[PDB]
Amino acid sequence: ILQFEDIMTNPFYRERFGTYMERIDKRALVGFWESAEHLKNANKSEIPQLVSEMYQNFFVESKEISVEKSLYKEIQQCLVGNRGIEVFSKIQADVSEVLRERYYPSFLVSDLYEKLMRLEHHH
Repeated sequence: ILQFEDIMTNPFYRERFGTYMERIDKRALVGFWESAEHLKNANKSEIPQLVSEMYQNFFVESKEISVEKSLYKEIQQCLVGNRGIEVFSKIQADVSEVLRERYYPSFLVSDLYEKLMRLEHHH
């Protein structure tokens, strides 16, 4: 049994979990997680463009990432440079808890995961 952290940190495993989440139109939770992980690792030169793209991908084009008004106001401040990017790491932790508690256990009993374990028989 792959641990939740093992699925999220291997990019191939995480993409297959994205495929599983696309079946209920919730791939954006996995996409947001990976964009937030990239943001916190990125060269500081990249942050303005990556924050703009984050808002486009996960708050404009998708409304799957549901946040309390206080967090959304912190994002609205971050768009115009009046806050840092830590709000995206907070929302990442909230998304991670949803994925781990609500979706990961059902992913483990999917066709997609059964195939993954045949592909990765070294486990």
